[PDB]
Amino acid sequence: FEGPPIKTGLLDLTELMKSQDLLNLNYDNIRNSNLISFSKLICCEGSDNINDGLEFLSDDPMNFTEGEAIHSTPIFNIYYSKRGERHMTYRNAIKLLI
Amino acid sequence: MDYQEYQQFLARINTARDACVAKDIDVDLLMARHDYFGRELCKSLNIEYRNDVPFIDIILDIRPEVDPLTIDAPHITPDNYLYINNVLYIIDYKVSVSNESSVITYDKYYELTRDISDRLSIPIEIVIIRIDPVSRDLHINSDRFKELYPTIVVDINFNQFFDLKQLLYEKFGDDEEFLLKVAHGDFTLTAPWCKTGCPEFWKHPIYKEFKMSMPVPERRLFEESVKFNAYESERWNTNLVKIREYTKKDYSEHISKSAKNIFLASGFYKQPNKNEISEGWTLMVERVQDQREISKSLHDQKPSIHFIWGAHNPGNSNNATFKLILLSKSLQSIKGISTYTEAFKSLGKMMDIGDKAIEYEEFCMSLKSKARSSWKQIMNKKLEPKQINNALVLWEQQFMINNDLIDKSEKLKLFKNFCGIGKSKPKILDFDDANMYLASLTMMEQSKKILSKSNGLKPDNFILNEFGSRIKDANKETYDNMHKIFETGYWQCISDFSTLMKNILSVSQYNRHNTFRIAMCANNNVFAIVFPATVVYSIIVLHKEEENIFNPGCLHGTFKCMNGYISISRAIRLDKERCQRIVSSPGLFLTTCLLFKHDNPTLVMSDIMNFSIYTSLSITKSVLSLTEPARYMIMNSLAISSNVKDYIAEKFSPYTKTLFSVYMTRLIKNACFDAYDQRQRVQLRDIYLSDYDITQKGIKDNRELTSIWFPGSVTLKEYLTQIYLPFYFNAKGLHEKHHVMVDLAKTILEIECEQRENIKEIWSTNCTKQTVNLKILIHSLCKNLLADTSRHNHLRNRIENRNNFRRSITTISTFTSSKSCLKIGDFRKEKELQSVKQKKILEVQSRKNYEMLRNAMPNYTDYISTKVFDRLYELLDKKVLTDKPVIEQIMDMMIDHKKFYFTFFNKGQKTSKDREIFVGEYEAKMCMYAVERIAKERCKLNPDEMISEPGDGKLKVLEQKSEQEIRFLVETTRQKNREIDEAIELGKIEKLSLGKAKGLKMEINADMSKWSAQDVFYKYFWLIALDPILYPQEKERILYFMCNYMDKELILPDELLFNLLDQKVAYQNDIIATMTNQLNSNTVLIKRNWLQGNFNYTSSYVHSCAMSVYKEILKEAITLLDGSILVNSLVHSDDNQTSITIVQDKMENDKIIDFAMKEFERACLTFGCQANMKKTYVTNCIKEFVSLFNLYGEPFSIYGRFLLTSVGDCAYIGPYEDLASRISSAQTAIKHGCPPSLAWVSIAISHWMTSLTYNMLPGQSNDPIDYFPAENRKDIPIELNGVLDAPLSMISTVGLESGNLYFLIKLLSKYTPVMQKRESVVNQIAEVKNWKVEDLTDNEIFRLKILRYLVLDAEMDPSDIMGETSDMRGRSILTPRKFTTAGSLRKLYSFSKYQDRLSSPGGMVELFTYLLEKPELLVTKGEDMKDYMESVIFRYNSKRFKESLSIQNPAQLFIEQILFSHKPVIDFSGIRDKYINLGKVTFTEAYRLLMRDLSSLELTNDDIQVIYSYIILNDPMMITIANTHILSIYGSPQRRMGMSCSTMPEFRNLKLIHHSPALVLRAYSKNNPDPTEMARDLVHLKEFVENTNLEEKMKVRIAMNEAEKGQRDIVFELKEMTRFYQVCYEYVKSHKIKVFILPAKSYTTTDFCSLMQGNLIKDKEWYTVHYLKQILSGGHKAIMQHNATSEQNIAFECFKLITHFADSFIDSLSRSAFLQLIIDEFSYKDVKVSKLYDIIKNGYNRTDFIPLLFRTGDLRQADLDKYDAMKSHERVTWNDWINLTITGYNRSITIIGEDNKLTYAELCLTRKTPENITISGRKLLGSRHGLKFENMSKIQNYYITYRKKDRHQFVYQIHSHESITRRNEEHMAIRTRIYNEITPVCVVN
RNA sequence: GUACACUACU
RNA sequence: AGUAGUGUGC
RNA sequence: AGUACACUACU
RNA sequence: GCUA
RNA sequence: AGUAGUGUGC
Ligand SMILES: [Mg+2]
Ligand SMILES: [Zn+2]
Repeated sequence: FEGPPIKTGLLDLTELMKSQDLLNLNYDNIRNSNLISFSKLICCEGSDNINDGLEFLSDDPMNFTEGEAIHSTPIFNIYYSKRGERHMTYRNAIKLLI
Repeated sequence: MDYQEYQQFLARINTARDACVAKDIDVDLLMARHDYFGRELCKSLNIEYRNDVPFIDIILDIRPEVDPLTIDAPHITPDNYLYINNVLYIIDYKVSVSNESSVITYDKYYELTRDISDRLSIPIEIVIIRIDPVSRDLHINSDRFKELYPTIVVDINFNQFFDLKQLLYEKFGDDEEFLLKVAHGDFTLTAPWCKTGCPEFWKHPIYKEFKMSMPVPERRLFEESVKFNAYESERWNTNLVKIREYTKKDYSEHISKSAKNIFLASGFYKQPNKNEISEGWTLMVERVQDQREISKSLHDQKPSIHFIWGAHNPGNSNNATFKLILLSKSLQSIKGISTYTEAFKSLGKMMDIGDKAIEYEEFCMSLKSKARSSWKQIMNKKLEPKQINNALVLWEQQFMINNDLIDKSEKLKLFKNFCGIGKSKPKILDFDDANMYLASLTMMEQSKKILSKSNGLKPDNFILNEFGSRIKDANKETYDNMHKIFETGYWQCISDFSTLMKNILSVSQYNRHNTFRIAMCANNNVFAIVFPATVVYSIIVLHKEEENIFNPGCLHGTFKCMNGYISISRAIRLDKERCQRIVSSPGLFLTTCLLFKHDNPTLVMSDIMNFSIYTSLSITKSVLSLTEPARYMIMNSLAISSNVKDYIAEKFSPYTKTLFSVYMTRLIKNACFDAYDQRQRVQLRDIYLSDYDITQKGIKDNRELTSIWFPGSVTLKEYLTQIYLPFYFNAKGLHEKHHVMVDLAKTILEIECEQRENIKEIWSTNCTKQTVNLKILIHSLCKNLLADTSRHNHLRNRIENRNNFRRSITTISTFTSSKSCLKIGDFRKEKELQSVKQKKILEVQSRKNYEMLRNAMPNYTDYISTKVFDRLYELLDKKVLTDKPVIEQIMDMMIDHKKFYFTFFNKGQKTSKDREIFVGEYEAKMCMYAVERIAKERCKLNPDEMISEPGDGKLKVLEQKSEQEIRFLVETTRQKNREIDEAIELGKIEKLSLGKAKGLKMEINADMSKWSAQDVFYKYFWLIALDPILYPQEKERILYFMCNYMDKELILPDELLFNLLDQKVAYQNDIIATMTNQLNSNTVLIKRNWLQGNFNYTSSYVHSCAMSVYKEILKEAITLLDGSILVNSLVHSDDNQTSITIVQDKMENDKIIDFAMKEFERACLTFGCQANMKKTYVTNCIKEFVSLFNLYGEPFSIYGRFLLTSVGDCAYIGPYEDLASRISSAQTAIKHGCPPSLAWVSIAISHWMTSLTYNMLPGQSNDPIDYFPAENRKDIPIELNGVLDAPLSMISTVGLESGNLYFLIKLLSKYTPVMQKRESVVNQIAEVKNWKVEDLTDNEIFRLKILRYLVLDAEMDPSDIMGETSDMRGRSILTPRKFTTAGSLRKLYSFSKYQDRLSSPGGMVELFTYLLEKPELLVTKGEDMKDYMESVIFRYNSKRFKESLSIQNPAQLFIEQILFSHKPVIDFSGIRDKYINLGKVTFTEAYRLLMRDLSSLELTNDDIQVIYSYIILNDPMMITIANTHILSIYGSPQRRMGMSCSTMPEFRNLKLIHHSPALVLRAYSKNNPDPTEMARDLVHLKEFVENTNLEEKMKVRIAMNEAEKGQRDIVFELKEMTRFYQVCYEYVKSHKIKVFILPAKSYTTTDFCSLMQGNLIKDKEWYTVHYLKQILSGGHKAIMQHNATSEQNIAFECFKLITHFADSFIDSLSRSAFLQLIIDEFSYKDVKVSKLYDIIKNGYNRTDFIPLLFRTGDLRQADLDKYDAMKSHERVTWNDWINLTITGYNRSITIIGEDNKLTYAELCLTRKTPENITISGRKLLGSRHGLKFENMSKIQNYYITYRKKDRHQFVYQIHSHESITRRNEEHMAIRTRIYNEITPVCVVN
């Protein structure tokens, strides 16, 4: 996408499109993500709270994964995705990161 | 396929219990595949996907004013229609595999539309588009419809349908009713292959033995089963069913006893441990001491490397004459009196030129100028030695042995006792001695001390300077490691040894018996005297400080001379083919070191180089005895269950003559112990499932295992590499015929002498050796024959038509080959002639027997060896064979041929024990061809048999098995342990978790002991006699053949018995004289042993039956335990891979492992097999089928063997063809998961070896960089000896055209206008008219003039449309012409007929005119014996075939291509004839004359448009590869966590010709289609011949050679006809199996190109590669493509990404404003997104984007109505408590009645056809239905029914009254299925 | 179609 | 030598 | 009676 | 083995 | 000397 900026309070969603560490659909890979990867998005020009600026994000529950052991003689784990709890949104992952 | 609908079909399959409803599932699956292809094709055409529109709707859409009162169009419905340019196109989609349905529906539509065609005054084109689902190929019928659509972009996958078809079939496999349902037609047989049987069979003594071996009722069953005629009887299976129901009692009791053995087993299986390995080692060392002569003295060692080395002296000149003077003055100056020192001083005096260097160089340069002036050799001028000071110089570095300067005693002592001219157990060194191993360890430490130091040289060479950029940007660490190799003394040592051995071979070619020669290298200290195959040499090293020499046990003595020391090695005598491997050793060294080192920082490079300097330079058996048993020792020590003690105690025989053998033996011994200790350090990677495919599988990459050959930690893939790679270090053909022929004869005769005495009975019951359980065999064959021939009904048709039984024998490529075959006759005169000529040659050679074998031997069976095609020519000329159908002739030779003879010879393989190979006579080939193809096409049906799988796809079959077993294990452990793991959610939960169901995965990697020798051949009689697709007379003849085949004789070879009658001592227990009765006959009757590989498919089928019995035993044994099991068993000829997955609860896993291995041994023994327990190992993770691994679902292969064959042999034709074959060595490595940097190392080594062969290394005399406008060899084309510069994905895909292709892509990237740069290749080739040529670089002008005048033609034009492709172009330019004689060829019959035809009076022109008037048999085979005989006669006019018939070795070809490098060998007139309108010419003046001529030619824009039109725009593969390289976008780097196997899709998606190419050329040689229509194929071929003007160019060439010659030439005309029909043959060409190992699975074509570019860029990670625009074209192989693709794909990706980004990441309350702000204001992939939205709105698939078309205001009712037809669902109403309304798409029912009785029912449809009524009744009565219709009514016409199904199940669907009665009759067949009526209820209006 | 090379099972 | 392939050259 | 030729190098 |  | 070998070969 080659598109002019899209400022929304304190985020550039164009930079969210161009991001590579924050477009995962797992809740854990965004919750455990880095501040360097989030510092790409910030473009404020005068807000006063992160909670007021993060309103322009998703409130739907993400599809995270839960790995269980298999109980076999070559023992291993089998991971898979799964809808999380009402709290496992995208805004909550960004707030925990912050 | 819309995953929800996928899941509804899948849950519709899992719930199936009836055999009557799976037919409905199959029909729904086929129509779902059909309309999926319809939607995708109407998408790629941008036409509206209509369904079920009749003709009347088409008429009122085209002509909307007529009423149907005028006309009645027929009520047949197309798939779709299209009206454009006042033409109606009736379109019909097919997903068939053959055109048989297409032609009949074409006839139907065309016939029923010719009436309406000329009434409405519009033409009606009938278009049929058929796609093949296994290999996506479009076949559009209308050649006018393709003019509308020049480019068609379907890229879809039909494997989500193949999966459901195969799992539904294997669910309902053993049922017979459903197999009758999925029958194509009926069980039909053809005409008989023979009209009468063989009554001599019943009186045959082998049949008498076979019959009296069996008890009486089995005798009667066999007697009546041979005579069963399946065509006469009512059902074909009424014999198989009879014998199955006979033997079912004994079968079931055996399976139940073997299943009850699960409780008798204790958990003590054959584990490895250090105790058993130590005891096996003790028994081994005792056995080896009793076999060998164990030595303790260190000076009995053999040379580990046949070379000593010293470093270079910079203080001396590296001039050749100065080094010659230094060598002579340093040999003369030896201080001391050793044994041979006077001979060394005398040889130093014989080469003393004093100081007359100028006279020496003048004389030698004059001789070399005389030699290089001719193409031939200089004849009839003798060479005189010139007296130079103190040297009789004969040539450069060739000195006479002067009898005045050496004493006769010293000369005799030197040539007798040092050179070995004229001069009882094998003596090996004690590998278990402490002092011997300690001396070995000090040898290795001393070599590491000298060779690890730096050189003091630059590391610049050919490999580094020319490929280091590629190697470096693939991986910086590979570049650093290769640099560190090139800095040390290892690389200088092995480079000096390669250069010195190349000089030794170049020097010893023209050495004489009285001359010695001197060979030099780039090191000014290391020399070599070549003494007078068997090259004898001695290395001489001048070194300053004593003890500063590399000595791998080869030194004779270090001596004191002036100005330092001098060391001379012992005299080494080697073969030419061993010195050949020595020359190529830097490639082996560098490959081995970089492959061992790769991606492992725990290893030290000096350790790897120290090991690999000895493994890369070992050309003796002493390491062959260690590298192949190392696999079995280390893997059996690593495994769960093995008999490594038995392998060491019985089979490991180390043969340690060298000290490196002793060192490596201690490495193997330590690694066995260490391999046992570390098997608990193998972990599994966490598996990501998706319910669709497995990503991230395999084995974890932790370095915890101890390395084997050198200290360090290592991971499991690298550990298996260290185990399995050293076997490919071994050379091939290190065996001597004199010893391996006696070894093969001994092992055959020992097995036969064992079986003549000890093996008496044939059948058993208690698993005795070489005996078969009869009842189990018979019942298992009955079951598997029933299953296999009940799958497919036309199986005899498939056998006859896939193997050409009805055709002539001259059309089968195994009967017309050039391999050896045996023949028996009175061949006395020819053998006496060749014997007296070879003795005459011997005595003439020594001036400057067969008859003693014949007279001593009375019962000598006389023979001679012949090629196969010559034997066929002889049998056709002597009228033994005819051009009748071949299978009748085979059935006649099955009676007419009684005595079978077989001789043998050695394989000459790299195994320590060589393998026997049997050559049989031609009639045996015919009969075993018949038997084996009958067995083959049934092994094609069985999924467990793996020879029938075509090559290397077995690596993908392994992955499919492993993935289904992981999925089974996951689902089974989640199902069985469901309630326990729910009750989990602390002392109370652990003991709860101890009682749950635990899993077990077991993998048996089995081999079989003596698969062909110790095999009961009598079970194959029961395989033949039970076969229902044969006639009784055919069975009778085949069994009579096998009865005669068991009475076969084994002729011992004549050279073997030459070397046994010249033996002069009676051998102790001569088994050869025992079996041959003291050598009075050369033949031995072999009975049981059926040679080798003669019966691969038959034995594989019976082995698959054995594994079926084993599978059934394990199923019953586990269902005794109330647990689940999945057994897979892949069966090759004898390699077996059984994988057992068990989830049970009752007993421990050790008891199950012990039971399973006991029962595997027993199940192999019940069928006459025997599991090789010494080589059979059991693991958890590692599968190992035929050299193919599967680690935990991730496929794995040793790519090191394909890397190590990059210095292999070749044809040695020219500098291009050698490079071509060596690059093919690296492409196969890339297929087997090689990293990119090691692939570039292999490509570099390939170029290095090729330039070494022709003296083209940088600086040498054939180096082309000083002759062309180029700054490096990357800027010289490959044809003119440049190096290959292309991306690695491009090299792997197209291959060797990637040089030209990548050069043209670079020119496009450099010179196109800026606005056309991020576009397709077709849109950029159209901008060549805007190029200016005055600013092209001189390199670019040169390389285009190469492509314009030496690759293409001068008469070509930029406005042509159908020029040739790269495939129709020979690529060589500079090939050396060798002056050779043909050969002997006296032994051939057809060659004698050829020589009788040359001396015939004007007879050869009849042959030429018969070839020319019937020209198609210059490129293909002939249909009858006349065509074949004239082709066989004509093939002797080609020289290259005649030199192919005479045997040659690649070493002599190599030496000749070295030495003939400065000769004039390039016929430059053949190159000059290429363009505009002397003798031979060297390489350098060919370069000069070529660059002289190309400066005179001109190059304009029209010529570049010719170049781009003929290299790129022809071929669709070149278009899509250029588009992948231009338009690629790289993505996110990630590791290769789960690799997978994927086949290469074909890039030429569209086909024009639908007959076979031989048939098309045979029909083009006439003007008559001879078969279905062929009106299109001949006119496509005629358009191709006329539009590129092949015929006129051929006429111009024959006319100009007529004008040059004057007399009417025919041989040139046949060369022109041959080239013409070659070009036509590659034009028609109507595939391959190229499976790769890629980081994900590639389903489409563009996904395969994405994974090929994403894999081959870095070693460490892989990238996600998406493309800018459509990277495909519209087929039409030799046809231009001037039309690009509409960018609808970009619009699809854009709005799919936008909608899913917007509802995944953006807040929900503001998503429409986000969408508007995207659409109005952004751009996706350089295209404005408003334009992509306009593309979607103007398209015909707006129904895909319904949520996008809403929230923006562009959506209307036609879209929703269109959409509704697609995804149709079911709607119920009315659960009040009496009328139901079940509505669907154009399908609604209304049902009126009480609880008891229903009054009437009204269906409502769109069309009233009896198919659609039952379909609608099935779908509308499958949802929520109040009740179960529980009453009946008498019934007369459609009704609603129900059948009962066990435990409260019913099926609800509408039948006809007639169909109610018919299905009640069919389920009232007398059977086992308990009968359920379809008791019918209420009437359906 | 012929020739050559390679891998794999015998 | 039979097999199963793959790739090169005419 | 003859039987004909490569490397020649940063070392 | 090939050439005079 | 070298190569091969519990079959003498080269
Ligand atoms: Mg195996
Ligand atoms: Zn701010």
